[PDB]
Amino acid sequence: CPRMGHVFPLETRPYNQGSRLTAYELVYDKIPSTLITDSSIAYRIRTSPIPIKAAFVGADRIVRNGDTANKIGTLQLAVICKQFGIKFFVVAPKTTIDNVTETGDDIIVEERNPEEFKVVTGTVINPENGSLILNESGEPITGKVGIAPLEINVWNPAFDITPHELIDGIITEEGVFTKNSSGEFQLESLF
Amino acid sequence: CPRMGHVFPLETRPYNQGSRLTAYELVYDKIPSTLITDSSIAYRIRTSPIPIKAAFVGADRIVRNGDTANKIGTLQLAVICKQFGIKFFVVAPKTTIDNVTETGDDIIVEERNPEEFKVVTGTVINPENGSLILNESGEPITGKVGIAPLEINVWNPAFDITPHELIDGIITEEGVFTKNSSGEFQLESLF
Amino acid sequence: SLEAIVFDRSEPENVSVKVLDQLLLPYTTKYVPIHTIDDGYSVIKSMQVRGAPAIAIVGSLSVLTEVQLIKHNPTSDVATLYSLVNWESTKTVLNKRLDFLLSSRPTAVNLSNSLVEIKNILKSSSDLKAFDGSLYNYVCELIDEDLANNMKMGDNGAKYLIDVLQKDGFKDEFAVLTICNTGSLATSGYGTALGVIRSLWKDSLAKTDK
Amino acid sequence: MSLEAIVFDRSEPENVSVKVLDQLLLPYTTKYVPIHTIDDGYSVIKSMQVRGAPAIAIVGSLSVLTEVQLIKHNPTSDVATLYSLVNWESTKTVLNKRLDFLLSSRPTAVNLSNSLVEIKNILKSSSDLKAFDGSLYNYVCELIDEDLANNMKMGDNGAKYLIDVLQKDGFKDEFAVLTICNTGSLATSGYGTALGVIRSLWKDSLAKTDK
Repeated sequence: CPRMGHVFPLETRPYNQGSRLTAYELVYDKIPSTLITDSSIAYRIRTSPIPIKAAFVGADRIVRNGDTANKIGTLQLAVICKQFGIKFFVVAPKTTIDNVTETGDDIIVEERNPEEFKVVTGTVINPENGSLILNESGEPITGKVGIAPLEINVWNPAFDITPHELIDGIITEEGVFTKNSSGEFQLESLF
Repeated sequence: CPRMGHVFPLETRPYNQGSRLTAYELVYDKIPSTLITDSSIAYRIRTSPIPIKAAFVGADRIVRNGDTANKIGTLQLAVICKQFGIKFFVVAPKTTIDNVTETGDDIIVEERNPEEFKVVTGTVINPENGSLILNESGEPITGKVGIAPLEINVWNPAFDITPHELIDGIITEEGVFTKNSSGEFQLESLF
Repeated sequence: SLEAIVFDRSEPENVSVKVLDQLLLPYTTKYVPIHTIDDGYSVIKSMQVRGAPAIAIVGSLSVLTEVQLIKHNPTSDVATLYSLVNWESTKTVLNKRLDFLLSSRPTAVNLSNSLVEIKNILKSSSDLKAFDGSLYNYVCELIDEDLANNMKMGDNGAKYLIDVLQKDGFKDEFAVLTICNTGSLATSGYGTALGVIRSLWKDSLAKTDK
Repeated sequence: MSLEAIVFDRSEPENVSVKVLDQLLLPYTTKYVPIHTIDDGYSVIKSMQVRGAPAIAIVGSLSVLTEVQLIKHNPTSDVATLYSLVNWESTKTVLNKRLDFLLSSRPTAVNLSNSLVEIKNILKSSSDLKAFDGSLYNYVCELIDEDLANNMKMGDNGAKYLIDVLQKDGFKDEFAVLTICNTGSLATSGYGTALGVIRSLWKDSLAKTDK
C-alpha cells in the first residue's frame, strides 16, 4: 500500500508562514519533514529520493468556478506541479466559498506594505557564533533585519489566483470535488 | 520599436543575491525595477502591466551539451518561462564553459550549511522607529535573525541544473548559440 | 503551543479571548488579549492572527467581547460610541463597527461569511442581551464546526489520495509538497491542507505497524 | 565605486594590491577585505564574501599573485615559511598544493578551475619565481580585462538578439524582463553577464525615449 513518508513545506516568503509556523507544527507532530526555499520546488522534484505525488494547499477564497485565491506562490506551485505531472489539491471548508464572485479575475488581492517584504522579523542570532541571543531573563529576543535597499520598489501581493484548470481537486468536509469532462467544477452544493 | 521598460529581479533566497546585490546595482544605475519574491514569478507574469518578454540568467557551469548549473531557482524559473511561453536565456563567458563534463547529471552541486538558510543576515532595524541601527562610527550594523525552528531539517543546494531542453539560447561574447532541429546545442567552438 | 486562539467559553456571559502573536513564533510565545472590535481589527490587520478561518474566528469573537463589554460597562471608551438606552441606535453602531472590522483584510472570504451571519443574527435580536447570547452560540459553533470539519476534510483528502494512488498502481512511500500555514495556527485546530497531511501521517504510521 | 566587487591596483606590477567588498554585508555596509595570500582567497570564496562565478576566479587568481609577491618581499612572513625557497621544484610543490587547496573552496562554478589550470600551465613553463610572478601578473590583467570587455560584448549581443527577435515578431511596445541571482559588477570584473544584457537593453531604451 502507498503511504506518505515525507513532507516538503515551502518557506513561503515574505511573511514566512512555512518556515516559522508550518515547520513548527511539523516538528511538534514529529512528522518527517524537510523545509525548502520557495525557489527549490522544481529541483526538489527532480532529485527527491522519495517520489513527490501530491501538493496540498489551503485557500483564502474559492469562487463559483473554483478559481482560488491563496498565499502568493500558490499559482506558481500549481504551474510547477502541472509541468511535473504532480496532483495539485486545494483543501478548504465551505466557509471559504464565495458563492457570488464568478471567476478569479474578479477577486480583490491584498497588497501589503513594502517594509514587510524588505525587512525580515526573526529571533536574534549572535552574528559571530550563531547562538540565540537571550535577554536578562533567558528568553529569545525578537529582531528585524533589512535585506534590500531603501530605494528599490517591491511588489508585495499577499495572494495569487490559481485558475481552476490547474486544480485537480477541491477537498472539503463535504467530499472531494473534481472537474467534469468539460473541465468545469460543480460546486453548487457548497453555495 | 520595442524597448525594455522594466526589470523584475527575484529576491533569490537563501543568500539573497537578488534583494541585497542586484537590487543595489539596479538602484545605482537608475534602471526602473521592481523586486519580487521567488514565489511571485507566475503571478507577476499574469498581472504585469508591461509584458514580460525574456528571462536572463547567468551560469556557474555550462557543460558540453548546454546543460547549466546556476543559482538554485534557475531550473524553476526556466520551467515557469516554458509554461508561459517566455524566452529563457543563459548568459555566460567562455570561462564558464566546462568542456569535459558531458551532461547535467554529472555536475557536482554544492550544498551549504543549513544555518545559512535558517538564519537571515541583514542590516539591524530599529524596533521602535524602523530606522537603521548604526554603530559609533555611523555605519549600519549587521545582524542575523532566525526564521525556523532549530529542529527542522532543511535542504540547501546552492545551485540547480537546467537541462538544455529548457534553454532558448546561450548568450556569450562569441555570439548567441541556439539549438538545432534535433534540439541539441553545438558548443564545440567554445571548447 | 499551537493554539492560535484561546477562547474561555466556560462563563457564557463573560468570555475571555486572547491570541498568539504569530509574528513572533516560533521562538517567542506571547498572547494578545481581545476586548473590542478594535483589538480584533488590529490583530487581523497586523497579521498577529492570520489564516483565513482564524481571522474569521478572532473577528467574530472580538464582536462578542465588545458586546459583553458594553453590557457590563456603559462608561468604557468603546461603550461611549453607543447610546445603549436605544436599541435601534445601538444596532446601527454595531453594524458600522462590523463594516470597520470587515475592512481589516479583504481577500480571504471567511471573515465576510461570518460577519454576514452575525448581521443576520443581529437583525433577529430584540435587544443587546438577546444578541449577546445568540452571538455566543454562533461563535461557539463556528469554532466547533471548524475543528470537526478540519478533521473530516483531513480524512476525506487522505482517503482520496491513497485511493487514487492505489488505482494508478502506486504502492510505495511518497512525499508531498505544501505551502503557507494551514494547520492549527491558521484555524481552530488541526487545519486544512496540513490536516490532510496529518491524516496521511496517521495512515502511514498505521501501515508501518503492519 | 560602490559596485566593484574586486579592487585591483595594478599600477605597480611587482607589488599589486587587492581588496574585495564583503558581499555578505551589502548593501548597507561597505566593508573591504584585504587579500594577501591564498588563504585569504580561499577564505573569502568559501564564506561567500566574494561570490559570482567570474569574481570567484578573479579573486582566486589574484590571491596567488599577492602570495607570490609577498614571499618575494618578505621571506620571513608566515606564508613564506611554508616554502623551501632555496629550490624551485620544492617551491612549486607547495604552490601546487596551495592551488589545490584554493580549488577546493567552492566546487560548482567552473571559472575558478579554468583559471587555476591556466595558472598551473604558467607555473610549469616558468624557470623561477620571478618569471612566474611576471607572467602571472600578465595573466590576471588579461583575465580581468577580457572579463570586462567580454561582458560588454555579450551584453550587446544579447540585447541585439532579443530586440531582433521582438522586431521579427512585430512586438513594438515596452517590455519587461526577469532575472535571478546577481550577475552584475558585483559578480564579475564589472558590467556583468545577464545584468550586462539588461544594462545594454537599458542603454538602447534610453536612446529610444530620448528621441
